[PDB]
Amino acid sequence: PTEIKFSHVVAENTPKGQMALKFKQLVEERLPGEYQVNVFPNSQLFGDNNELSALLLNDVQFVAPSLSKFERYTKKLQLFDLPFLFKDMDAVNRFQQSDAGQQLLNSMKRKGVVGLGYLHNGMKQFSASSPLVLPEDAQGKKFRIMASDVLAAQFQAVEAIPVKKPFSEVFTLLQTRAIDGQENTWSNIYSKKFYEVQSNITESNHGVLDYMVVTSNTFWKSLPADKRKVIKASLDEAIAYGNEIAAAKVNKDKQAIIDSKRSEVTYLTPEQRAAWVNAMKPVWAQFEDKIGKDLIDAAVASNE
Repeated sequence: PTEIKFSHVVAENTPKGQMALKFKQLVEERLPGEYQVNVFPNSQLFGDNNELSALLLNDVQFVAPSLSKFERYTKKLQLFDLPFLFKDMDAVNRFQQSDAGQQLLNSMKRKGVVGLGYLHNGMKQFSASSPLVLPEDAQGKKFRIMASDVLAAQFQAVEAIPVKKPFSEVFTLLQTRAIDGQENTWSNIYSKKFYEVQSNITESNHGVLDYMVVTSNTFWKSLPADKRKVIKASLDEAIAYGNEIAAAKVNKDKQAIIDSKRSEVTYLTPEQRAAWVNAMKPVWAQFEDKIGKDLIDAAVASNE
């Protein structure tokens, strides 16, 4: 069988981990002996910094980076990093499924990247080794971020110190106290055991962590049209499965973290949330011209 590689950076028992395995299952059921999908979780094949290059060089055929990790290829996907842009995952999905959202799947074609679909994880929560209740609480604290200029600006807006590091490095940076805090979904916090070395988590819902599943023009064009259709169908179904898992993990992994008693979860009052919102609004102005105001207006409208 022709080998198709799918690489990613998360644990297996996560939305993206399960999406990738379901994709393998379906392709191999439908094209037995013709295509084999080998899945490489946990940055075993490629990590954050080199996966898109690998994709375009055809050393891997599918990857699904966070929407945050595409600045080299487009300035538009930075949209998804804007703090407090989407109220919740229902708004995210409405935006992604709309014409404005769907067009972004093609935003990188001129550099070789083909967008195949969105895949959910969830809303991001702040964590640290100390409480994060008001923006002032973040002052002077070092936070790991995904490699995103918008996320750097988010933390600079509250006088914190952002450091861009690949996902594979976060556990050790927290364990050694080389960083104070981070931001992520309950699924990543739980599956990577970040909560074991973060005494405090705030249910801030301050941004979205979702993915775009992508391939290269080279690989996608190389497939016969009939096989491409079967592979695309399998991917789409695997995405639906992954999204179901993402929605379940939000509740289940939050609960598991609380049950562990390792981390105190703080819930914000309306006045506290408003303070964070107000603090993180220089950020939108800084990036609106590059992202596109009309595109931001579309995303804002998904909250209605």
